[PDB]
Amino acid sequence: NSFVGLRVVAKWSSNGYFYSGKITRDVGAGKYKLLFDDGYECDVLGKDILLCDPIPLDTEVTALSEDEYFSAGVVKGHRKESGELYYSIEKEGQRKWYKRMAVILSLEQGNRLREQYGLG
Amino acid sequence: NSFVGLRVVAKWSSNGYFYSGKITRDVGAGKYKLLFDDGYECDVLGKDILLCDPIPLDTEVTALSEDEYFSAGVVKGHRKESGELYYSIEKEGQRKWYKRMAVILSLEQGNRLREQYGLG
Repeated sequence: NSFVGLRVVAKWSSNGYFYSGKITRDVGAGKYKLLFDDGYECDVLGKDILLCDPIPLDTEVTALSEDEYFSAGVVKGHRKESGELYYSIEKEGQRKWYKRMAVILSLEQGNRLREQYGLG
Repeated sequence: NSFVGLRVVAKWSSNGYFYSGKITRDVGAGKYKLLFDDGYECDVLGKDILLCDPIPLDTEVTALSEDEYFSAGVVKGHRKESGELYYSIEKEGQRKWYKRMAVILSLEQGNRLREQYGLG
């Protein structure tokens, strides 16, 4: 049954990147209302919504530092603690932990996952 | 395209448990030849094949000790090292690492995943 309440990684149209969020409504004809984890909402096409929670091991992602830098990295681990998700991301042979909200996908990285994980 | 070469967790008919393996052939009409990671093969119905690599965070699984004991546990982490998969499994509040081949699903545990992950 129905996609509502599912955690996903969904495209944000203005910038092309995919962000963690939840489907809150099936708006019809292939469209879905999304509440991103930052609290932004919008309608998103099913084809721009990736059914991956968590983002997959061995995936190239975009990691966010606290001073607003970013970089690519490869997911090498997932960890649950106190109900929260953490990613282990490798960059130049070094692994570092990131919170769920510090990991996003560029247009190119999300697009890679569409055939396996998209709701298109 | 085609399911061949996909890593999966598939039911072994005699005992009801699901084991790690790969689809090697589409035998037709919903059936698939499987090469389990131990090297056993058989044909398996798509409905008894779970498209999860790895087995999902927060899933109840069956963990295998080296002296042939087993127990239930909950997946709390995934880790890649040197190309290999490792699970962190929690039992009574304690976490322990297991190799891929030391983690299976009982009939009840695999059956839980069928709606989300089955090829039925």
